[PDB]
Amino acid sequence: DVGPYSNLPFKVKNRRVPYAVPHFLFFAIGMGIPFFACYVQLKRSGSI
Amino acid sequence: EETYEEFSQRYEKEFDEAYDLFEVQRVLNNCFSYDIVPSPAVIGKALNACRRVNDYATAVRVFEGLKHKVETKEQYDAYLEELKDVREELGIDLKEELFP
Amino acid sequence: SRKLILFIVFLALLLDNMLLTVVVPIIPSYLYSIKHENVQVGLLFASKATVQLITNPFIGLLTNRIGYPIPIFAGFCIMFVSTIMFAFSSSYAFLLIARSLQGIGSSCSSVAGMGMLASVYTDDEERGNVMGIALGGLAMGVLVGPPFGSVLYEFVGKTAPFLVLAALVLLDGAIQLFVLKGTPLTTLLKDPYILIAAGSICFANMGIAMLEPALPIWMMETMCSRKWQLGVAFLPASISYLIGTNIFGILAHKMGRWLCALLGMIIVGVSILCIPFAKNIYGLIAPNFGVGFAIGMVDSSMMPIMGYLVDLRHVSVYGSVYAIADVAFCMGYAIGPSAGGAIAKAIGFPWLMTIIGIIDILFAPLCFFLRSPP
Amino acid sequence: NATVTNLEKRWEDLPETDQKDIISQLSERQKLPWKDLTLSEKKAAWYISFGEWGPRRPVHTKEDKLYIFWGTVIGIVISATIFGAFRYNRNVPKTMNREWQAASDEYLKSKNAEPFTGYSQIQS
Amino acid sequence: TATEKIIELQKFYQSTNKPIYAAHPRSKYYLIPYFGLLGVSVAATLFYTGRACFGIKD
Amino acid sequence: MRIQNRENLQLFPFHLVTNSPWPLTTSLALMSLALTLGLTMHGYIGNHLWLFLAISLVLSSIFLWVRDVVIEGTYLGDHTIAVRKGLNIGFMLFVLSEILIFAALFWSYFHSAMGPTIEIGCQWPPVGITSIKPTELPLLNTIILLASGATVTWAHHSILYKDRQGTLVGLFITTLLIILFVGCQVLEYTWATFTIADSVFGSIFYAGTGLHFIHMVMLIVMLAICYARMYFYHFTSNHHLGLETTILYLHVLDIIWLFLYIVFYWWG
Amino acid sequence: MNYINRWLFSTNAKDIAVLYFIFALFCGLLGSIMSLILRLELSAPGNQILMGNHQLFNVVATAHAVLMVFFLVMPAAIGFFGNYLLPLMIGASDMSFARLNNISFWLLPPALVSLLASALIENGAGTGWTVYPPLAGVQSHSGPSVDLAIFALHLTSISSLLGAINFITTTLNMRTIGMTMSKLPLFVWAVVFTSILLLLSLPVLSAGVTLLLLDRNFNTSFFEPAGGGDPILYQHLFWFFGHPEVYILIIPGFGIISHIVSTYSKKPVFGAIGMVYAMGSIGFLGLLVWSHHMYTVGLDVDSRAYFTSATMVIAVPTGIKIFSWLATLYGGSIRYTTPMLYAFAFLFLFTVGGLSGVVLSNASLDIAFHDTYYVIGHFHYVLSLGAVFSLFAGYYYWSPLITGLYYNNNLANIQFWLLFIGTNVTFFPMHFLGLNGMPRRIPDYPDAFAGWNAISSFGSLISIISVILFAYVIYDQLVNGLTNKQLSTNSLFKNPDFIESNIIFNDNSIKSSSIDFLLTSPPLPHTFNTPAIQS
Amino acid sequence: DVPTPWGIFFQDSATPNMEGIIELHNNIMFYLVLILTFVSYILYTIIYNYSNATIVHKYMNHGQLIEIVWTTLPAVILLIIAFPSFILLYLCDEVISPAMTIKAIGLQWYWKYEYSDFINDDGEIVEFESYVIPEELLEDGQLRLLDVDASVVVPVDTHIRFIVSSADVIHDFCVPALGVKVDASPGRLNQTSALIQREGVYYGQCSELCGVMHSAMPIKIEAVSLYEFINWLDEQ
Amino acid sequence: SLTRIQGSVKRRILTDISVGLTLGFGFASYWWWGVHKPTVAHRENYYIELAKKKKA
Amino acid sequence: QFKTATSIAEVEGLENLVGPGAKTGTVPTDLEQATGLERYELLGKLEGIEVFDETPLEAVRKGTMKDPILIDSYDDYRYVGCTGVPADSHNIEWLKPTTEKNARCWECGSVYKLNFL
Ligand code: HEA
Ligand code: HEA
Ligand code: CUA
Ligand SMILES: [Cu+2]
Ligand SMILES: [Zn+2]
Repeated sequence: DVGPYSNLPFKVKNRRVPYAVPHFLFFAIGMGIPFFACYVQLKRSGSI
Repeated sequence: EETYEEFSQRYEKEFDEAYDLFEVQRVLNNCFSYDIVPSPAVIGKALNACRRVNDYATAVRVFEGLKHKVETKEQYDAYLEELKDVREELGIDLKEELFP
Repeated sequence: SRKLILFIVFLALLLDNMLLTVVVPIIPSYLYSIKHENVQVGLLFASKATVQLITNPFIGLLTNRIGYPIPIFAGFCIMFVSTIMFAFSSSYAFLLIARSLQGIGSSCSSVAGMGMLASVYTDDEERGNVMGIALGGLAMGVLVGPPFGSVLYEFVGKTAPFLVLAALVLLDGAIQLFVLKGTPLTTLLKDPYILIAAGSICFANMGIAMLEPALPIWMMETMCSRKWQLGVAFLPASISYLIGTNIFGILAHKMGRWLCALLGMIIVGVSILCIPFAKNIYGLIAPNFGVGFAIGMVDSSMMPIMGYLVDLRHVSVYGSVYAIADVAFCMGYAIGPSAGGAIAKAIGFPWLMTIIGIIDILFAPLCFFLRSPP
Repeated sequence: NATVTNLEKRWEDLPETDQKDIISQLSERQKLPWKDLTLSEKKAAWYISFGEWGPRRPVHTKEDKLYIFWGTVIGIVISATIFGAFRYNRNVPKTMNREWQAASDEYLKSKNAEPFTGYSQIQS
Repeated sequence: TATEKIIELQKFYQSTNKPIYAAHPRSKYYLIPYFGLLGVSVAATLFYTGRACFGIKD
Repeated sequence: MRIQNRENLQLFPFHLVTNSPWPLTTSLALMSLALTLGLTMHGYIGNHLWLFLAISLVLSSIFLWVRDVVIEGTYLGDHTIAVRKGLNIGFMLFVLSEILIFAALFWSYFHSAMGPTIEIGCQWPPVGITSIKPTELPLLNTIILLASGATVTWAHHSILYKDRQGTLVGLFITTLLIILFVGCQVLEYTWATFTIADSVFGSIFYAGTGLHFIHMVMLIVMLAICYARMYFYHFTSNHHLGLETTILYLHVLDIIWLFLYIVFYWWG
Repeated sequence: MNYINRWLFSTNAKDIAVLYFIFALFCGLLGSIMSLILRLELSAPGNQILMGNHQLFNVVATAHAVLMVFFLVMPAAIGFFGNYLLPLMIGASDMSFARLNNISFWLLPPALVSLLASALIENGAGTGWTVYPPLAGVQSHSGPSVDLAIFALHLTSISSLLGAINFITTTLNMRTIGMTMSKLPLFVWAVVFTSILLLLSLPVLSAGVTLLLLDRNFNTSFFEPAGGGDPILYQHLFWFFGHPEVYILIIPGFGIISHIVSTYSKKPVFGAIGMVYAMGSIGFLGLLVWSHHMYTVGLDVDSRAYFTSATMVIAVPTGIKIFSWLATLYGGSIRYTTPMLYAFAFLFLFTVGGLSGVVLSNASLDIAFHDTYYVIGHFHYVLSLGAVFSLFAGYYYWSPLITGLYYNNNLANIQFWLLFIGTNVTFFPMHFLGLNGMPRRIPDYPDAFAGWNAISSFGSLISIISVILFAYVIYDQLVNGLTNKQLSTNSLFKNPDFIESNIIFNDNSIKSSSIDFLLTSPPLPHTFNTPAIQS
Repeated sequence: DVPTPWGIFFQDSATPNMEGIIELHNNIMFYLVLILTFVSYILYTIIYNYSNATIVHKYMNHGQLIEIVWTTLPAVILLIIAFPSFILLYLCDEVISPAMTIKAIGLQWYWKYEYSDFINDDGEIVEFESYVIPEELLEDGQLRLLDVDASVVVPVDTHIRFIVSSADVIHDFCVPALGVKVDASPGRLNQTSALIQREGVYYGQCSELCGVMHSAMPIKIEAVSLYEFINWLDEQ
Repeated sequence: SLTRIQGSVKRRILTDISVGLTLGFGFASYWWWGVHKPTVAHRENYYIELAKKKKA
Repeated sequence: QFKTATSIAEVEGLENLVGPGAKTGTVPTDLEQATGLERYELLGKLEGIEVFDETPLEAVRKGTMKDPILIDSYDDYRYVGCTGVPADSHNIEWLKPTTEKNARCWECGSVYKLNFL
């Protein structure tokens, strides 16, 4: 099954949930983890 | 290390033994890739090679590479006042006379 | 400033002994393809010792009248001329003249410079530290020089290694332009104990002196070694020195300096013997390490022994130990290469190394006498 | 005549089986001595080989540089609007006022400071 | 048979149809305990690294 | 490449490893070790039966790799001349890395020895810190290591002349002769009068002679795996890359010990 | 079970490069947001987002340095471009030690967990990127936070060492039938030279950090001056790793640029052998100069003089490479594809960043620039504008050959321009702030330093937009990537020469100097069955 | 001296050492500007002449004279730079007769100053501690995060030798205008010197990281005349 | 004649290295005679006027 | 797993490469214990046959279309790297000849064909 969508760990075509959801969640989680740590350590030290 | 008179013998020999169009274009592409502009004798061999292989576009594009290789416009017109019997005998028309 | 004078003299000694070893990876090979002799190359590496030993008596007289700075600048000029001659020289006479001039240049940058440091620092305690720091790069020169010459000889031409040194010398000379009766040596080379102490260093370093000219030729013939590799084989010894003088400098105070010297002689003798039985460049790593380590032990043990012997049996001056060591080193370097051709043309390279190793081993038992000197 | 005349406006829409028949008809028409070729054939032979189609098209057309320019501007107008929002809602301390930075100037004038190029703490 | 089973296990590991770490009839005793204890070790370092982010000590 | 039936065998001398689960398992074991060690030193665990389990899992993971690296050389038959050379180069590039952790420790000993601080009265091994006599058990260890270096060379010269009883005996004596080193150097830590925390001297002494301990337990394990893999007829007279790997590890350790005996016990 | 035996239990080198890429993007997004958080607190004087916490600003800076020196540049530049490309360029099927490749991948995800748990188990680990001894003790940082960041520099170290051994042992004995070690492409030389430095430098860092851990937890007094130790020792044992480190991040970039300049300027590299010796010299002279980071600690005047001289010599080898790249671009034809724009933006910005290094190597001038934002502006031009640009160029160069899918040129150009403008607006004013005297690692600053801090916080929001557009470019590459090869002639690896006819070009299209661009669109899982031949 | 709002260049100097630093920096910038202009011009030429060019010179790949010219020319610049650097490194220092000594001990988040002279028979040595004035307690016009309650006061035209040590962690004594940046490690004594040529107030900030409130540790040095120094010293 | 052209790129290289250095020396001789020297002059004239006040 | 080979004429696969066994009480030799692609090398070097060739390609003659240089391949393609007729003159251009088309080397012009084995 060698071809253009064979060497990627994830499926991109012929998919139930459209690929935009998995693509967006990846970047959202990546850019939201550094804010969760700040929230935790701000709420652990009295600050809002 | 190679002189003008050895350049202009080696490339004449190369042009008199091309057998296909790929080879004519290969030898033409590695001729216009030095610091020496090809002599009027070498280009006289290039056009005969293009006539043996039966190609017209390559014979028009040779004259269009000279005007980019040469430095001024007087040199280009000095190449065309001596390669005029070869053109009017083979039938080659420059690009500025076709307007393609 | 005092610190700038120390910098000047340190860099002068470093450049002088750096140019004495970049020659080694190069000239033995350069004068080996022009032909396409042993004594000839052996004497090319021995003009420096003779010239320096003959010029030491008169540089002092020169430095008495004119003073310190002008003789120092003369070492500049002579060494720059020598490096330029080595830069462009394919005739054996020119290289021999360059090595001959190097001796005068080196002797002028040592007798005058050390005196300048002595004059500036008159404390009798800071003098020891300053003189020690200045003489430390003297050994670094033959640690940073052999590899550089071989690498730039393989990668680039002959003149590339020999013009960098000229540029550095010129920087040193520009900085120089910007900045500006004890018991005699003769008598101190009369009492037997200091004679033994000096002979220890002489016979210890004769091995490296003989290895310097002869080793590249044997390596090229029996080894098919490349141009760069000639430097690398000499790396393990020099690095070994920097180890041996750090550990066995304090250890000899509690193990007995005499015992340290006696053991070092045996170790260096065995290391010298093991060299002829090498077939690959990896085989040279061990014997070179041994020779460097043993020479480090012998120096670090014997030299303070000379200081103590001189200041007990006689009355002493600061340059007394330095003068003794200069005469020892120069005599060894004169003798070694000079006898190298004679003892390597009639008989093979293994034989000369075996003779020197047996000589070192047999000189080892004499170190018992220095224990409990009168 | 019609098959070769005006191939600059039709060449790329033809399939790849009507393109190998024009080339296979100009390769048996070039074996004849030239000066027997019509001008349309001469121009078509030049265009088919050395012409601005296929592998010889520009990387950037005139309608792509405008797109890139107006894409960069619309990316610098978003960052500006995000930065202004984080700029109105600032914590401005008591010191960042002109009536306070004119008081510090009197001090720095009395204790002569920046005798060269200048002292001035006024930035409102 | 004799101590040279080498010419009998060389005909077994070739022509096996199973992965080489689970072909011999002894890999059970190595692979069941190991995978069993690995899942407890990894489930104890994830219970104490979430119980520590909340400040709970022992 | 013009041999008759050549397509039926591989056309290059290199090993295409089958898919294995060990890299993931070792990584998960190291994760648990790291987090459990970083917590147990600061509360948050209490019971020390988790750290021990993590260490056991790591060691079992290496053992289970090495099983599959032995079934591919003795049974399946994939170590040509090229693969063996690659394995040798790799092992040398790990021994070199293990030698450069000792250089850091030696430079941490010469950065404190030469330049002793004001707080400690300027003297090596300082007042109140009685050193270990280097004419006692730390000579017996050096004689033992030199002997072990010579007993393994009688094991490699008996597998080339085809003596089985004479390659098993040498390995046995060598393995019994590195256990005595560990015993002597564990009887010299229980008979010492200075701990890790009483100076900068007892903290570098037990960090260059404590890493050597860990490196000498590994020799016992390697030599046991080399005696047991010879008892079961796994080594030929020209294809034995476990003996050669174990011999170049013994010699490096001996040379390193000769620099921890003249720089740590004698120098000072 | 076919999924698990290919993407968890793996042996293939090109299946691990993709996982490195997907990990690098994640760990470069985290660090970028942590940089935005710093750059939103350093906008106007006062306490703006992090309400008053001066901790949680140092934690963010430490996690921004670690996440994006050890988790973004190294994995991308050594794993995604080393693992995938080196075996193909030298002609090898797979690497010599495949299971070591898998372990080198899998030690990283468990190294991110420890670092992220070092920011939630207590106030955090705000020791700076360089974990200096007397602050990283048990009197200021009392908790399992510094330990859990030290264990993130051990797993990464093991991964890097195991990868380096594989790289050195694969390029020595796994070459093709006629490929000697003088015909190798320049990228292979870059990986070999970085892999030698990794072997020679990592153990010192391991020793130093382990000794710090022992001092914290077992009371050893290595770096306590009340038992006979000196903190300065740590600095030595760190910076011996510190300076080789900063070259490990840049040597793999150099090779990439060479390839780009050799393709879009249809000319071979001027003096390839010279470039090999230049990389070797840069690597060798990166071990002998490590104390220019510490001139204010109280060194002698004869050690400053040596380290001033030994640092300026590195300029000579790098000048050779810069001038050789200009010489190789000079005579030839240049087409401005998206890799070549990044190649041009690396030849100018790296020079601007490295010329500030010769102003900081002097011991006399480092009294005015040490612990100052001049250093920050220095290393951002060589890290953010030199190494990240090389990574982007490598992605846009080799993505079509890996995936078989093409990318929109217009969007890539927009992204390039936004990165260029934002990075040049964010880091340049740091030079002015440094000259006027602004120290490092300060959350709040005096009122005088406000203005440039407001211009340097406007560029960060222009670079984050570039990152988002990069995400959308990947989306258009994966979705409808097959139909993006006819929009522009950027798809072509090389245009026709002057006299080469289009018909002849279409038959003979790929003219290359490496085996990379002759392979299939996605390379076959087993690429080389019968060995390749070289003359 | 105080920072200015939109600064581009150094602060104003008050000591010979800072003047030497400025002069050496401006000397190096000469050659750096030369090299940057050269590289930029060649890139401009490449873009302007050789963009989408028909002729490709694929045989100019070796060079021999040009390769020796970019290996020797950059070396000459390095020697030219290295000369003044070594002269400045070895020349400017406290060669003769230091005249006053101030011990600056850096505690966690304040400074402690002792004046080693001015000692009575019973140990009456003058000493004080410098803290930061918080924002709430600032008076009209005082500078935020730089103004201290007690300021170091020294005479003009007198050598001042600072001995820097620390009690907790690694700090850094830094006053930019005077050209002083020395480190303060917990078990060693470091030293710097300064000669101040004009009267005024000179502000500075800590450099090395020390923890939470590393942003609040200012240094303030006044250079009063000798009479005012005598009057100051006779009240403390 | 006009049909013998031999070397053209070498002259271009020589002209393009002899103009990238004239520009550099011009843009570096403005940093040392228009940005640096007047600053030193202003600094010195400040000090030769702060001393005359003290002398008076 | 089947009949054992005695030379490389009787090796039809990996079923012919198991071998006899050693005898109890001796160090076994490589002709008595070796199986896979290791015993194939032994069986080849004991006759002179090098199973894994390391000969670079022909750089003695150029190649025309009538008389092309014949590269031997067990696949439909093989990667060929050309450096010239004097064998290091031309720089390196990589080529992929197949069973349907011949490589041609855009600088020197050497043509390459496959002999499919
Ligand atoms: C990753 C990028 C990178 C690279 C490649 C380098 C390499 C170099 N670095 Fe390194 N450096 C860092 C990033 C980098 N550095 C970082 C992050 C730190 C420490 C930050 C910290 O720890 O907090 C550091 C440390 C550091 C310091 C310590 C700063 C301090 O704390 O005081 C200094 C200067 O002292 C310095 C300068 C240099 C120089 C001169 C080079 C040279 O290799 C660059 C040479 C480049 C040129 C010379 C261009 C050549 C162009 C030519 C046209 C040649 C012309 C020839 C001449 C000018 C003679 N670096
Ligand atoms: C790897 C090098 C690197 C990178 C990438 C960055 C990114 C950025 N850095 Fe720098 N920064 C450092 C080097 C680097 N930094 C270091 C070493 C420190 C620690 C110093 C310390 O310990 O004190 C530091 C800390 C630091 C600080 C805090 C310093 C302090 O107060 O002490 C600040 C601003 O104040 C800053 C500026 C920025 C900004 C605005 C960005 C942003 O502009 C980010 C730029 C955007 C990108 C670079 C996009 C990245 C691309 C992707 C994520 C995709 C990846 C692509 C592929 C995988 C193909 N950095
Ligand atoms: Cu004190 Cu910072
Ligand atoms: Cu550095
Ligand atoms: Zn060719």
